[PDB]
Amino acid sequence: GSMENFQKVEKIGEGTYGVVYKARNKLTGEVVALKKIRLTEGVPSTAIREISLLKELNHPNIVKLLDVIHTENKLYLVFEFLHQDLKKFMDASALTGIPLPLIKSYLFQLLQGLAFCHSHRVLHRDLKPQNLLINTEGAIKLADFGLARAFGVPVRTYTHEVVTLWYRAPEILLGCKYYSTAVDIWSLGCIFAEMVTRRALFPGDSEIDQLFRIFRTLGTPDEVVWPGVTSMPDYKPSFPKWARQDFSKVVPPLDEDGRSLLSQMLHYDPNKRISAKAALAHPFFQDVTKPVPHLR
Amino acid sequence: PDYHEDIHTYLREMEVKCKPKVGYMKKQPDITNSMRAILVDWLVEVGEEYKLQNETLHLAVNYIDRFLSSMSVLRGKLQLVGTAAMLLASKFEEIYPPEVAEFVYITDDTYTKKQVLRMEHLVLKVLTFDLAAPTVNQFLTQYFLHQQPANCKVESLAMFLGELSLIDADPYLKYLPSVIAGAAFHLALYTVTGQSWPESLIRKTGYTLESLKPCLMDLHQTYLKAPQHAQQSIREKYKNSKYHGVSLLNPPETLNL
Ligand SMILES: Nc1ncnc2c1ncn2[C@@H]1O[C@H](COP(=O)(O)OP(=O)(O)OP(=O)(O)O)[C@@H](O)[C@H]1O
Ligand SMILES: [Mg+2]
Ligand SMILES: [Mg+2]
Repeated sequence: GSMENFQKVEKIGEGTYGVVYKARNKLTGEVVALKKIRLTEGVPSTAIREISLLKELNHPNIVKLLDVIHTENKLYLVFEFLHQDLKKFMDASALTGIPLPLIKSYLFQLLQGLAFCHSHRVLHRDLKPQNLLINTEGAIKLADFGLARAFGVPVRTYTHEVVTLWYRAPEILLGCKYYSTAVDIWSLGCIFAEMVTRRALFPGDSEIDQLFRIFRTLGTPDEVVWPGVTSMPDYKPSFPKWARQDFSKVVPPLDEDGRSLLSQMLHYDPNKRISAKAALAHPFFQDVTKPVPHLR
Repeated sequence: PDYHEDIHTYLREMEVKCKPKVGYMKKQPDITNSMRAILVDWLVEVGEEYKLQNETLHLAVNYIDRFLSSMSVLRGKLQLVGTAAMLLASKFEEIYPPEVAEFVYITDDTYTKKQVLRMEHLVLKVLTFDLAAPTVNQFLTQYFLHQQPANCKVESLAMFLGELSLIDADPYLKYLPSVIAGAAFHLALYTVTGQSWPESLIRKTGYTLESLKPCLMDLHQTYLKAPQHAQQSIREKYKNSKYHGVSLLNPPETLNL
């Protein structure tokens, strides 16, 4: 694989260390995305991780890294092209919303992609609608592994940054020394909610705001709901103690099975929070199909 | 809890694919097991100076052996390969990797920044960016979950023994990480508590003391001879309280195997 064989079509994004282009393989006709990575500290650790981890993760619901074009001062990652991200799609569905069969199809596929990551000891750590890509056939795929990492069993302390604030799990917010796969499930719970309402479940502007928004929705956690919570580094006994509201009021359109699943993804205690693997079998998915998106 | 079985199974597949060639040293015209021992021992010291994870040390060693499985290297450039490997391992594994300038500094300025960086690129090319390799350390931490009850001296001693295995290509290059971890964990358990390889780990790994015996005989010898070995950085490092001073523990004279 080499750059002469690609004809660039248009810019489709700018991430970091480079621009992302839509391109066409002149010989095979294959349409791809080219992520450029500019090369004084050498190859960025984010790209080292993204490339090494993506090469291990071949799955229909994970963006496919096709090739790495590796030259002098330039690094090009060749990905399968996917037409749109979930955020753009939700905005396009502003007024009629997203049909339930599609929401359920996308959630089921996201859980499959995520269970495959976790089974291969990979934490994504930036699940959000902007990083989830959709095609015209009805597939949705995890993308942007620039913040991912290979974890060990059991985990040790990893980077305390991680996850864009709106999708960030309470155990990260409360500074637990150990976080694990459950952080990606929290993000997916936030995304499930968002697909249904088309607004962020917890749109905080700061870490403390984020925590309080979560507390106001799911109740302030005590030692009963989450043993160890009051000893966490960033727990403060002055935290207001909000009552947990009727869970049917969090995402009112959801019926019983959907509420059950959402509540399990948004469990405070990381140990009790549902795994992606276990969620695939939830009754919510009894009638899941895979229709194409209802919009161009 | 979930994924522990899946992950172990996956790592067992990957350690086979990520294994260096057992006979590569005999195909290196200019470098020896002795030179590689010197290099690994230095990397231990580097890890100490920068307070790097043991996992980072193990990954760097895996990168070096794989690199040297397909690339001939003169003795004057072996340290350049090792420095680049350690830089890559750090970028992969560390929350806060040392800056490149820091890596240039510990090579006593034998090499330039441009050299270190060009070698980083070469190593990524040779390894085809395949950096998420299983290590003795990764199997050890899984095995540690089967202690009854957990014992910090056991854990530290097992890490110490796994680390000693990194130094000597003969014989350890022929054993898979999961098997070295197995021998190391049993030997540690036996040294500290007199217990052995638990049946719960037979169920998990399929290894018995019979299947671990060859590596364990080797490891027992390395343990006994460790005070006399030309390379001493691991023993020195494991005197620290951080590792419960386990290098001060007496090896048993017999294993009963
Ligand atoms: N395979 C692809 N097909 C189509 N579009 C893509 C593809 N990969 C990336 N893009 C577009 O480029 C954007 C940025 O790329 P990506 O998220 O992979 O890296 P990033 O540096 O994290 O980006 P950002 O900094 O914007 O979050 C994506 O959100 C998406 O819109
Ligand atoms: Mg992104
Ligand atoms: Mg030789």
